[PDB]
Amino acid sequence: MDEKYVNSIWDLLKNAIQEIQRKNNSGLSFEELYRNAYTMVLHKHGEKLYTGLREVVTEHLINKVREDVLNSLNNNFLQTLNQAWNDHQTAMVMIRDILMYMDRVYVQQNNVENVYNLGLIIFRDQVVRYGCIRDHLRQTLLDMIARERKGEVVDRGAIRNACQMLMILGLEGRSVYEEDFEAPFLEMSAEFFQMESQKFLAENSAS
Amino acid sequence: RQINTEYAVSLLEQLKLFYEQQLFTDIVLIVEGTEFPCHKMVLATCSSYFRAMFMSGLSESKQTHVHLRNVDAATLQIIITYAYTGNLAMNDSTVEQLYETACFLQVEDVLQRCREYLIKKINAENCVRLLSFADLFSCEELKQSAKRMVEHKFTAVYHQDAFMQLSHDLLIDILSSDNLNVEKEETVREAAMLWLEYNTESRSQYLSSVLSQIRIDALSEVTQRAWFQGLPPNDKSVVVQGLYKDMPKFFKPRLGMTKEEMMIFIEASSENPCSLYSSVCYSPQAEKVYKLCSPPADLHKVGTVVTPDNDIYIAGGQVPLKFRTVNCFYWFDAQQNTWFPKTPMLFVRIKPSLVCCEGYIYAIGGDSVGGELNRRTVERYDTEKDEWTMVSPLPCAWQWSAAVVVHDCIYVMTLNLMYCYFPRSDSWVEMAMRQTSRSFASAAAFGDKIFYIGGLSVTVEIYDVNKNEWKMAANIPAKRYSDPCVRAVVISNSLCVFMRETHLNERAKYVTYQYDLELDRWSLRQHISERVLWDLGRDFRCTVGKLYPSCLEESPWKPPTYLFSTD
Amino acid sequence: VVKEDNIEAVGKKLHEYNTQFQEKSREYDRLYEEYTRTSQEIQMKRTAIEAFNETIKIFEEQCQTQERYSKEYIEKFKREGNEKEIQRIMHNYDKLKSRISEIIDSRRRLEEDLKKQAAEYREIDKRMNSIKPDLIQLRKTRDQYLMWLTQKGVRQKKLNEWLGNLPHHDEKTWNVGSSNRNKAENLLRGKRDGTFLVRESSKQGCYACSVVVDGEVKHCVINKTATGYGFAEPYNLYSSLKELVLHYQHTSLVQHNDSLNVTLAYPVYA
Repeated sequence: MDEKYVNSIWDLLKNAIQEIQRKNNSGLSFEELYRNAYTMVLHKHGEKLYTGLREVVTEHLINKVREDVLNSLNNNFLQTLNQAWNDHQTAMVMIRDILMYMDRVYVQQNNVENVYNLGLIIFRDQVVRYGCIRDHLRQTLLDMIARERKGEVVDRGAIRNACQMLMILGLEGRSVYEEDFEAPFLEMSAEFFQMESQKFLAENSAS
Repeated sequence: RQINTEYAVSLLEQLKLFYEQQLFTDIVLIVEGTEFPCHKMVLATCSSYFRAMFMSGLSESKQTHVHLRNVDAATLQIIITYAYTGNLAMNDSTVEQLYETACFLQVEDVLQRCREYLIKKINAENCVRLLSFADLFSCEELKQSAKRMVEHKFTAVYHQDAFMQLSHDLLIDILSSDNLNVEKEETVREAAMLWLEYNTESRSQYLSSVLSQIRIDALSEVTQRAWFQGLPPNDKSVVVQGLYKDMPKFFKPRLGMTKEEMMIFIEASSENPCSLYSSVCYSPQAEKVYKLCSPPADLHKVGTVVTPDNDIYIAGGQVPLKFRTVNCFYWFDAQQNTWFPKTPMLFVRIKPSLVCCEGYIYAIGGDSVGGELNRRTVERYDTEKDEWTMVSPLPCAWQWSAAVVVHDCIYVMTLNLMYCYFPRSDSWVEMAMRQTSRSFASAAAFGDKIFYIGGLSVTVEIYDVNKNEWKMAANIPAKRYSDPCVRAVVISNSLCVFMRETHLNERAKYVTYQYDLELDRWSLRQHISERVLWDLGRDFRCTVGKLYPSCLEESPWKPPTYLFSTD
Repeated sequence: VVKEDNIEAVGKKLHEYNTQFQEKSREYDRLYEEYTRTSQEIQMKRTAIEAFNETIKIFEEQCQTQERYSKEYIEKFKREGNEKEIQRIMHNYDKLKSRISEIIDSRRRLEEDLKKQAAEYREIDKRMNSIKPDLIQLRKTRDQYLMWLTQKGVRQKKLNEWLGNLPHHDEKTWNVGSSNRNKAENLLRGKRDGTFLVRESSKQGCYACSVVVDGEVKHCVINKTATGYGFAEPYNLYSSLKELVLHYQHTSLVQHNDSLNVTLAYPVYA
């Protein structure tokens, strides 16, 4: 009812979701949380919650993820990439299970996306679609497929996890996959096929 | 291969038997001190809440005691009973708390069942409370239904205490709607005034939003009273179906300023090959005919009844053999042109004499003679309790009898006798007999005078309620060598008879006459040409009611002139 | 008839012009229905536009009533340094001017609707004036072939089957419900021996079987006993107006009337 009461509930929810993002959600009681949420949303306070969701998860992302995968960059890039990917996936699934009633009542009102789609969108844009990480990931993928073409064996698990998470980030299909990975892949494959054809037809017979 | 059914029901009954004796109880729910042992799997499969709480893998799936707050013990018990059985025992006393508890556990099945139950239970008393409930719990279907119900009877529900405790959004969305059934804008103005003065200290800041929604410069139907009524005969209804349509919706005449008194014809023979048992209405003031989607289940043999509050109902009748008799009760939505079914009757009837008395609709006779005490039964419906109650049955089995209501008293007439029923006494009293024995006659109530007209040969017999005496008035001017068919209906605060006459080698003719009670003379009122009208048959039922032509239906289905007099 | 005399191929002409003529009557009454609907539409539109006019007039009356209020009771609402009290005529003035503007726009919309419907009505009305002379001319040719071609061996039933492009098992075919003696004579006017119908007799509760016998429509009242219907009395056990009534059709008892050996072999609408 009172605005300070709603603010205290929102701060408790912030502390709870931040503790969950720390991967230490063992000592938490969800009853409390769903309760608080339902209340918030039935107290005519529907968006504050949404926007703050956005904000917090986003902050989390920038800080943590950047640091991690960037410091990787030079190293074990895809390893920590898929690590943070599945960690964020588990965290957002838990948050969706917490805030499912909001996804039921408030999402269909303002035609906005659900918290799961919102989290995947912000992870695709702020974490994946960022400048200094996009070029690095595409160059690493091109390098690993290039060395795969010339005999050097690479762990197919990393590349298959990268491609499956890229096609998952589309939320509709291969939309983002066509522009983030398929567009350089087609041209690099085309030039590689041209080079191999030129080096094959020049000193070999048709047989 | 489809999943087995008998094994499923056996497993369900075995699970119920195990739950009754408390076997394998792995979770213990604590609600306000009361304990409930239960299984986690059943609560997960039924409610999405418990599923998410158990699949999280936290201490909630490991701890046997879970404290659930803000949940009623009775509602939780009903939810568990539904989860272990599959049946929901809902009632009008604990439906809102059950829906609240369900919306907390997201029991899709229970939520949908409670939603449809609340939708089928909106009457003229809970509308505002149910609207506030749906707004608080964000149920779009229930919200829209309650909003339409409030718009239908705003002038009758704006006095309730639930209306003054509404929120700001509810007020600004109700007042802005052009579907307010009000005859004058002063009613809406006074409603807004009482709403703002109910709690001034909290609504003093909303006075601008309140005044911005009430149409002050509309001047809908007063401007016609200023200049003159000079037009073709009663062409004010033309201004209604023109000015009201093209309007920026800020000065729009509300829907209540659009209702027009039209002669409601049901079961009227139709030229339409598919629906030859359709229903149409004619506006004496508009001289125009409008189409109705009246048949909800392509049936017939149903009676008509118009309450003083201008409500239409049909009951009884029989649907074609897929002619099985039914009990369905349908109320007409004058805004959506669609009938909403109600609680079915207790006994099937064919053309039951439906009359409104003291707010109750009574079903009198209207059935084939089966059983001495089994027939002649009379039953009334409760508009708010939504239930049928049996009353003192008819003294004798009659056929083609009519029923009217005068001074909150029930009257049924027959061949030559007459019985008067009193709901306060619940008894039947034989009244003054009639000098003529006739059948298939039509009767209409006009003041303390009952008009019995018909016979299948027309004679106007007047009964006095105050004198309990029958006096002859006249014979309906008509033609013997032809085919007569009269329908006595009261419109424009005047008794009338809509007589359909089929002459020798000629088509059916339609014309409405006006009767003078003082001079005991029948005057020609208005000739009803077949410009938009056609053969309506002989078994059609007729009544008088006010409907909105604005959005009822628009279909001539009859070219005005067709004279190929070119020669 | 293009100087032809094959009779058969010349009768095909009769049927060629047959359809062509008809097509016209359909489009003729269609144009009449269009005329009527356009008439009522322009009637309902002129009433709406005069309503618009009188509303604009009364709104101008309110506009000058505002100037009247600027001298009647404005003295105690402008010199006090308040603006919320004057909103009852000042905030009711600007929105009234906007209402005037938008109803003028609505009147322009109704005027352009009027001119566009008048255009779409006159583009087919001028067509009526160009098809009615052709229609009446085609009628005259049909009447010219109703004097010569018709009398070259064609039947009226053949003409009907050309202007249109057991029957006793159906009841409606002969059953004319409650027709009178006159209607029956008119329906069996110029009919063959055996053409019959089942109407209701003037006697209330009785039926009548009118039938062309030797060129004369004889209305034979049907009786009704406990055993059933029937003409005389010995055979008055007819279950209904079906099985045993069609049984009489095949018996054609002459014991009833000397001129009743002609069997009812042709329903009126066979």
